[PDB]
Amino acid sequence: KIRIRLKAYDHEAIDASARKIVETVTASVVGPVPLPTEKNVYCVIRSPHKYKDSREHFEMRTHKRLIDILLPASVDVNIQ
Amino acid sequence: ARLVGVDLPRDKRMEIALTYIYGIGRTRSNEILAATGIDKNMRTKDLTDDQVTVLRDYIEGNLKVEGDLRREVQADIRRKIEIGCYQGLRHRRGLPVRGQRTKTNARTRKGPKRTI
Amino acid sequence: AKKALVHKANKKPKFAVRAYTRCNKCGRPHSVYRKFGLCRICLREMAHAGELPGVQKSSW
Amino acid sequence: GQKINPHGFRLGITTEWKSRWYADKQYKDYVKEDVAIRKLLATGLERAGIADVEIERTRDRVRVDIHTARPGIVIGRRGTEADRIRADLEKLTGKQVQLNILEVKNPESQAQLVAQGVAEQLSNRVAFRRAMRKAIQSAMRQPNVKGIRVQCSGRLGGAEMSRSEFYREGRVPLHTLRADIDYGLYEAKTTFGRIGVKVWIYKGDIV
Amino acid sequence: AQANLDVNGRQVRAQVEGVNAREAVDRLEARLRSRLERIAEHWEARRGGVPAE
Amino acid sequence: PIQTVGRRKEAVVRVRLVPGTGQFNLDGRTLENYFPNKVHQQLIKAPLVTVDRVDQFDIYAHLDGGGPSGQAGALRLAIARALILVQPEDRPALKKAGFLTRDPRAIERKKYGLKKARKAPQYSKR
Amino acid sequence: GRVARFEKRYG
Amino acid sequence: PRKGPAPKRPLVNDPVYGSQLVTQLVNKVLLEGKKSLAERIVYGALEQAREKTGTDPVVTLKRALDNVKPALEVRSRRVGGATYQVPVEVRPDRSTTLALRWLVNFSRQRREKTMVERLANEILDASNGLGASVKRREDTHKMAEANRAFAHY
Amino acid sequence: PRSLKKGPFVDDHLLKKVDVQNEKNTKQVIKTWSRRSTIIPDFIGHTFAVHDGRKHVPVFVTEAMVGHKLGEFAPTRTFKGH
RNA sequence: ACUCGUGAGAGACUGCCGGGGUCAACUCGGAGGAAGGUGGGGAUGACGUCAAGUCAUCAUGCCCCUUAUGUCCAGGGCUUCACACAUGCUACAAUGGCCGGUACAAAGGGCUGCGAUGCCGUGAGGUGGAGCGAAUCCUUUCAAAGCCGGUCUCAGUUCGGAUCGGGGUCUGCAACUCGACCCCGUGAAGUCGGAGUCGCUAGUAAUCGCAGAUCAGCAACGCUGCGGUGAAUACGUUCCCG
Repeated sequence: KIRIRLKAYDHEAIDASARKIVETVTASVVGPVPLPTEKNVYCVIRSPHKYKDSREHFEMRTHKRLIDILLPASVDVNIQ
Repeated sequence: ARLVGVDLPRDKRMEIALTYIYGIGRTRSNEILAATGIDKNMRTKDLTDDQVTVLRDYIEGNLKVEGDLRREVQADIRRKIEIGCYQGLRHRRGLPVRGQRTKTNARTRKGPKRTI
Repeated sequence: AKKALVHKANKKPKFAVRAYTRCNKCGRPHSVYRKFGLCRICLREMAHAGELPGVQKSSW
Repeated sequence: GQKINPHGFRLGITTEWKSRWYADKQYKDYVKEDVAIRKLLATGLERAGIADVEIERTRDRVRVDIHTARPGIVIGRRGTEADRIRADLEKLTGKQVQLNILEVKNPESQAQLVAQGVAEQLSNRVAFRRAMRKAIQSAMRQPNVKGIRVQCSGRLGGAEMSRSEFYREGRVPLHTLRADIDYGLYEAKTTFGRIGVKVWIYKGDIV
Repeated sequence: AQANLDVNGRQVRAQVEGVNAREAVDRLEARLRSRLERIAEHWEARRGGVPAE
Repeated sequence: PIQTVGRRKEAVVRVRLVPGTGQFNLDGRTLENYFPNKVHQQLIKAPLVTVDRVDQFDIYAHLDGGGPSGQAGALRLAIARALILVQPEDRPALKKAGFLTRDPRAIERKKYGLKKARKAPQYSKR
Repeated sequence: GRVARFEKRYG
Repeated sequence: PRKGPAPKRPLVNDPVYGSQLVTQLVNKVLLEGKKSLAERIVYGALEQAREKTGTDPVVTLKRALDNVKPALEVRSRRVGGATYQVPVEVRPDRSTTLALRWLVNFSRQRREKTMVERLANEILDASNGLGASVKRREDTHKMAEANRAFAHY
Repeated sequence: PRSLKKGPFVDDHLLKKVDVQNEKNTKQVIKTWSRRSTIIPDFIGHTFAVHDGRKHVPVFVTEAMVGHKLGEFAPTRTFKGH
């Protein structure tokens, strides 16, 4: 059995990828098993000069889906 | 008891009483007490004269304390001063010698605050 | 920053202790992010413009 | 600073990202070549109003989709402009890069294009008030456009004192998340300096 | 010219403009004097506002 | 069998109840080796006390997250849920006791510009 | 002697 | 509190004595959130008092509270643009809070080498009417009496 | 201080300078810019013109000052008092 | 099966009851419910004000330099100190110090990086490389406060750690000016701090630890997050500020 790992920055894209992946492989599938979302957080200062007390927060969220059996540029595929 | 010319405190645990020696802290006291064998939890008023002798000979053998250590430190500082190194003139004018900031702090080397 | 320093940043020397980040688009030496290679101001502006695929505002 | 950029406020709800690719080790160089492509396409084409630039990357292959109101100007009848953009896009270490030149359906409901036109008129000799009036009245004719605000700041009319002016028509609720606000900012180059133009346009709301 | 004083916890600040240092300092002194006069809060300055009759 | 869960500010307790004697098995440790505090034991046994049903149920528990206080609170909530599952009709006595309500008192998120969630940097007007 | 300290330190 | 009074926290009864007052006391002596240490201190003090006197902790604790509980206090009130020290009647909750706070604070300044021993000695003296908290209550009642003339507003 | 494994750090320039200086047993004034170079027992007789920031200060090495660096004996900042 | 992970959905809408209310807004109480009245916290900052800050993120009108105010390099400086102000950390100790045992988190990071077992050092650390692009491996299985036991006995102390002497490790071409850490010794002021002044209404203040960015190394006690234990008080707008 080979692992199909989908990582995507967009949620709906990852559901779409998992869904047509299972559709085309249906082979016995385990289903799009979700994996914990990975969050990267950064805090920056709004003003170019001074004004440190004013901060803005950004994040990048990575959704992970797992396919165990027996594409849009947003989502990757790792086959192992 | 009189140990190397130092009067030990009246009632102290042995290693911490030995800490009162100028050349001994706590780690030194603990390791020397382990080496010679006398108990560490036993008080100063329970010392036998043979115990005083064994600590005396051990300390005089493999340790340097009190006047010799003081004069060696003083000589080292003076020699560091007289060679003209950075730490030399740092010692001469009573300023911190390990790169500490002096804009605001360093009252320890400057002494008590003076006003002008 | 100055053009000369920006160009000098790209040279590979025999000694790597000197390499500075110097964010790519404007050469700002301070506050450079390794993941994007951009300074805080440029990172914020491009994130707001949506040019970074995944970065967005925070709320929690 | 008072109002944040509307596109970034609704980036995760209404609007979509202008670059679409995934990268973990190669995020930095992808960003580098992305901004290089953007600046190259901005400097190369200025006659036809460039509405938008998307970049998609899958391994070697890059798809750059560029929107303009005059596709014929930026494209070659024999492919001369296409050949030029292709050659200058290979040189950006884009490996195999292919371009999709596209045309906007309505070139007056686009905030960026409206700001483009307002700046172009304001640059040479046109009084600013005429520019905002014409832009606003032309925007209202479009069916889906339901609100518009146009604001310019700087040394308007070559004066010694900076000023800010703004004209609104309809509804522009910048605080409402579901309502989409097309936002366009552009700097007009006058002999007395730089004049900033911002345009917000409201065309219904999405849920 | 800007001046800030901490009169027993009360912050009194003033700011003036002038063509030179001397004029600015003099105007700042006058402004600070007026502010301190309005700040007094001692009895002589708070006796006409206390309810009477 | 019957199984329930209790949650208290990042502490999770999975509880299994049987009609055995009053023996507590918290991840293989008793009510003494685990939770060595009388107040925590009161907090645990309060639903049993108000329901009169002490020393007639053997409890097994899986604990994860939080500290002793949060774990004790989650365990009490889980015990209350197990009791209401076993016997419904005593819901008033438990509900008026408040043991059936989850406590949404979580750690408030830290904010930028402040040392803590609400503590502000010292400001000198001079 | 300092020189001896150099020799023992580095050699 | 500009828009009205705030709700009160219903603190729970104690496990080993079953009274509200001891829980209030442990909350008063609490420091840095070390509730276990505060409970240990209070329980040890109660046991020490029990061993010394031979009776139940709670009754002598209540006697000490009633001995150090105030009924009249003095507050600075501004009427007609002028401030006076007006004697004011104390609500029962405030009296209990003040008595417990005085007990804890004065026991913290004793010289009995340990918090448990200091607290036990202070509570015993307050029960017998010799504690410094009793003196503080006497002084505050005296100050309330001395300014009775300002009681009309 | 520098680790013992790496050995003392002496710059090559003044190194070859002092080997060519001591090969004929004559000690002329050697002018150098490398303050970071330590002092080797091969410098015992030589006198260095160590850079300061404005000029070069002459420093005559002795047996006592071995193991230090040249920059110790070229004070940079000049402070006389207020 | 129970958690958990992440998709969809339900669930709070004064929905219902009683009473005030112009039978109006709205308000008080009650039932139900996990949650009751914008549930808790965020993102979001109207017209404008202060010619607020930024020609040193960037761009830019005008003026100026142009064998230099451009550009390359070595060394030094930004770290200087008779003082003043501000923000923090550690303390002045027994609600504690030291030693031994022992139980519970969340979040985050990792490829020329995380780096384990083992071995060598007292200890920084050295050798070595298992496994990991990671719900898997490593950050130890993760913590400290906490609980149990022993000791110290109110002292400038077994408190406090500054300063200084000596000896080392790591990074870096290079730790003198000017890194951090480790070991031995040294053991200052400091006895809860005048006038005055600051923060905080509940998982809050207080206190304890963990992680990340920047980063070869660090001046980090700073900043941004995460959780552990967790209080007191609010009678009421007369006075102070907005």
